[PDB]
Amino acid sequence: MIDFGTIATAMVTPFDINGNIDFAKTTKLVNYLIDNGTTAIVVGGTTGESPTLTSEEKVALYRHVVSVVDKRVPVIAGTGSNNTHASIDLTKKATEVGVDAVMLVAPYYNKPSQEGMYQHFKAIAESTPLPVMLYNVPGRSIVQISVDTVVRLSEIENIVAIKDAGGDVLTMTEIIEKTADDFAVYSGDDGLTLPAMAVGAKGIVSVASHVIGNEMQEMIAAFQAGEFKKAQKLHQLLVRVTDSLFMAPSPTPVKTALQMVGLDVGSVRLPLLPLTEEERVTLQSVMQSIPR
Amino acid sequence: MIDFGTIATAMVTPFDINGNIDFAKTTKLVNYLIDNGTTAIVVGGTTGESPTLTSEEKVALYRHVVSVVDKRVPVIAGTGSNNTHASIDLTKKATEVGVDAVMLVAPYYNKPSQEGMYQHFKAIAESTPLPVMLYNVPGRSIVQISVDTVVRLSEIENIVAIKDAGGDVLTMTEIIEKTADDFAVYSGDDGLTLPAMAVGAKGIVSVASHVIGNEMQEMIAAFQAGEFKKAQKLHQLLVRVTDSLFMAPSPTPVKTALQMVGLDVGSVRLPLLPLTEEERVTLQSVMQSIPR
Amino acid sequence: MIDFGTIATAMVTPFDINGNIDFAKTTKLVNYLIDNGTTAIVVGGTTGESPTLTSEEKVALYRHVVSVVDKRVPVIAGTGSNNTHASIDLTKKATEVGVDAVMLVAPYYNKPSQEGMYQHFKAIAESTPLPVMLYNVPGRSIVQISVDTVVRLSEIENIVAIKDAGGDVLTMTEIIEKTADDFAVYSGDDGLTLPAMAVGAKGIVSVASHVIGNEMQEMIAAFQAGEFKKAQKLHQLLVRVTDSLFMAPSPTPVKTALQMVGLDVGSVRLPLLPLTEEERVTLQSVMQSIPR
Amino acid sequence: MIDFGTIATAMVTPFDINGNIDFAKTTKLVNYLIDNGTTAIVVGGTTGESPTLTSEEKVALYRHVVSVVDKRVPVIAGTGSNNTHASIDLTKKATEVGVDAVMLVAPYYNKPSQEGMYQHFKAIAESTPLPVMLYNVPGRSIVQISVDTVVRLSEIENIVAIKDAGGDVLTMTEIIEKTADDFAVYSGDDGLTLPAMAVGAKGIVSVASHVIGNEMQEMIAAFQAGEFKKAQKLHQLLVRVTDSLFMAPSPTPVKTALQMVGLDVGSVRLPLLPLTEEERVTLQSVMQSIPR
Ligand code: NA
Ligand code: NA
Ligand code: NA
Ligand code: NA
Repeated sequence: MIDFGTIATAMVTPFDINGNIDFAKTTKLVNYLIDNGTTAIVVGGTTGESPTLTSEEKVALYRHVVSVVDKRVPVIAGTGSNNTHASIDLTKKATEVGVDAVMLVAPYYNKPSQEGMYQHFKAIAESTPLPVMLYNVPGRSIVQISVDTVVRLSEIENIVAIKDAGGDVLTMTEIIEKTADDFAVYSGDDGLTLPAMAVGAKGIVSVASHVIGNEMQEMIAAFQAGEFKKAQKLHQLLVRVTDSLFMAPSPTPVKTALQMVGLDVGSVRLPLLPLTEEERVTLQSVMQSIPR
Repeated sequence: MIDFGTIATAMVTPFDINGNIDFAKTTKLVNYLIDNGTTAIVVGGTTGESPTLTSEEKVALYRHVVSVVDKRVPVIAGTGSNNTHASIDLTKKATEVGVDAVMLVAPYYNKPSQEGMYQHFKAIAESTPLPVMLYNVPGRSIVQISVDTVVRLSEIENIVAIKDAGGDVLTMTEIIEKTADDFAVYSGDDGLTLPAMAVGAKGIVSVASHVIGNEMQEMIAAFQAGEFKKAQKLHQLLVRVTDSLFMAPSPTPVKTALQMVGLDVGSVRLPLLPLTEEERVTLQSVMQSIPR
Repeated sequence: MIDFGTIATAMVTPFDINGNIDFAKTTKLVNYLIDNGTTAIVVGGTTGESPTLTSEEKVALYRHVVSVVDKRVPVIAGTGSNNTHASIDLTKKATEVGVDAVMLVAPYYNKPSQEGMYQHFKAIAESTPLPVMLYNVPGRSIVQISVDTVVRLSEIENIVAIKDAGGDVLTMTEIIEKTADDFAVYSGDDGLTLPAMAVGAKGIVSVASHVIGNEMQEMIAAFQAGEFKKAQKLHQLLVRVTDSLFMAPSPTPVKTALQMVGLDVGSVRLPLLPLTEEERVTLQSVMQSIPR
Repeated sequence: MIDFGTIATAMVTPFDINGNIDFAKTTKLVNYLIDNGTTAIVVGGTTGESPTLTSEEKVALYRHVVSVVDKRVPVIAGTGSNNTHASIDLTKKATEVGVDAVMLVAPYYNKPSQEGMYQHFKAIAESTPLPVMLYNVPGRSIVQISVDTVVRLSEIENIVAIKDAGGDVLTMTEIIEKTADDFAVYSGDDGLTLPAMAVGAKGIVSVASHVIGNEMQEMIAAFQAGEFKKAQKLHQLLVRVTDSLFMAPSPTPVKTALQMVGLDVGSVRLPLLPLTEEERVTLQSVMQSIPR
């Protein structure tokens, strides 16, 4: 059974001055994340700006990350969209370039039923030997993958995990209870890392780990040890930092926070925009508040 | 400038048994629409399953419809997605196959800010000489194009209309008030046609016009002639039929309805699914209730 | 069948400098309403601060408004609360002081089921021979009285109307269709007056009629005569004025607006507060924008 | 500093066959709760059907529970309503019958602003020497007590705690952090007990402790010890039992569940209704699945 560990990081896609994928900065960010508590890398997720990458950018980004990671941590490619056939296609291409797993988002915009989503995820899972991580995100796709739906899908052999960004640790709980023990439930919301884990989540698919990966690993280890007060103080920092990373449409704030800590990964592609001066000042304060 | 009339139809995209575009059936549907109360055709919109069409299928569909329509009513291509650069490229290709305008949805899934959407729509609008219709649809894209953003964009000369599927005639009211008279505000919810026109909407971008376009046309004319009891009875029919067309994810029910009235336009692409038998029966009862 | 006409006003309750009911200002306000387009007066509704009136004060206010009105318009007492047996006692007491109807709100806070509300409204309506108006207001009670529950209740002989503050003219449409012709449907949202009447609503239970009741009447008459452009201009005034009356918890803004136009009805009881200076300045500007 | 312990229970109010307060059953319920993990009793809260009790009934219920409890655990009287003046009055009466604290709900139905709530809670807190627990319940009152409002109120000497039934452990986190260490933050949702305590909540104000208080106590002792396997297992039980308790308007399900475990506390007052035979069967099956 593939193990993504306790912190999968949904990596940003570094862009150069022309907005193209900056491959050399990508290498640098990949090694930095692996050195700072990242235990698996989700490439070309929401946070990697999957909406504005082309299919061929995605494939090349996947290829390059696989090569740089060199099997040090699992590489999960965000291949699902709201088009089942295009999702199968991009999943085949990801597999061909050696990724370890695919992450498949709930179809956004076209609002499929539970049965539609069942068939969509079933057909994408069936097209690859790779492990599949479902990605529940009603705050962007509107629909939710219902508990019953996730459970039906978990019975498929290569559907092994869910990244639940639904904000609800009680639906998480119910998924944990109703699926086999080898079905890994991850939080998809940084601030819920600690409470999700309290109820049995395996960990977090993270954005905040770009800047506080080590603190998050410390938090998690403290909690598992029963060191509640130490875990709570770090949870407080996690929640505060997470809030500042979503003051504006993600991933611009985290791309900006990274620039502020010495790791320039470029800007973002339209329709996302650079932070304003005032947004930047607000963010820099929060960044400057992190214990060094 | 351009006049879309009172009923723009968001045409379905007819598919054959294998999901391929059925261009001969598209011909029959276009002519059917134009002779049943449609005054402008929106090709490749949400209802046309734009999410599951490739960019190449979109242009081919735009070209076919332009050619069949033969200038009898305006052809509006659904070229916008949540990717600004891609939207520019598709918009250019639609302009070169001779569409009369483009429609641009609020970017879904990536949750841009008001300023981000301002820049997205301006960039697309400045890439074409064609008239542009904005498409506000928070029930699919989550974000709303705020009134102030709409008004800002309406000051751009080739941004000429909005399809407001926000379900709120008070925001449509405020848009009407705050924009110049040459900016046309359309309802994007069939059931709200009558109350939207009551507050000064130009008309409806319709789904139900695929099966009750003539009743809709009579409704609008009754209203405008001060025949309120007649307008109200047609409105009740319009509301009832629209409800039944949204009992499963659109446009499966309208494609099924079309088949029930002799115009078989095939089925839908994953992640959408055909109606179940139980669903088919409930829909057939509603169709049989339409006064013939 | 009792008739409330086109504009029932949810009258504010004038308070003196100590927060007590001001009987002289109540008289003055009633006479003012009747001369300024109000066809029926809802006394002790939400806008009358029913939550902070004692039971004895409500009945005293009913009694006073009845004597002042002297059968010139129907008097509807807001007797319903979230406690069915208290609502029965208060309804009987209102019946004894000679009101013409009672209005019964969907129970707030305790979240009853559809069947609980059915029984709640049934038992109160049986406690009196007077006409009963239901009041649907999900943005205060959370629950909504479903269409089917409204229909079931409309078959009760003395349940004759509904004030529908659900903000949705399509559910109003559906209530209109499914209930008998002698069941009157009112918008409970001023800005929706015109679009609700477009779909067959009887009129508005209004707040804005305290300051623009004459314009409201002209709008309704313009509309009914098919003078659409005139209706629309006044509709725009209605919406703009209504919005300013809801920028702070109601009814403080409408009480302040009344003071501004020379009819001082005092302030509000805790937990409501007077407008801040900045709020006042902003409301004063909208009030100065009403054409005189 | 008053200490409500980890499980405050919002006690149901036992009624006799006539709907009147059953004082003998209240005694039995109180002694049962105290012997089954309850560390503080909230009397006449939501679950105690505060909306259907008269002011006289509440005071008699408060006085009786005070006598029975006999200082064994703190007695918290649910004296706040949406009327500040009435709340001051009832708070004074509860203080006189010897309760240890009062719980003040966010005003429902009238939708006060943050400053309005601030003045409301401040004026009630000033009127009593007793400790005050705030109660945030936006799922019943619609408005939320903002984090900044709670922080301001926590600075008042006798405002010492909040029952946060907001469903969001991230706002709880922020309240914990921004308030002093002697301000206790309780969850008001049973299913969130563990995740809320993981982030720093002192405990739960519970409904399910009526029928699984011993299991919740065990779950909490396991969690505080750091035995997450036993805690997660009792957490699953708690989530499932809680869900079965809110399948119809509360407290009818927990009153029925009580009867099922042999402590009949009668039925509920309109607008609430007994469970159907069907609901009773479904509930009974969940009650049967609790390891005995
Ligand atoms: Na499991
Ligand atoms: Na305009
Ligand atoms: Na009717
Ligand atoms: Na604190």
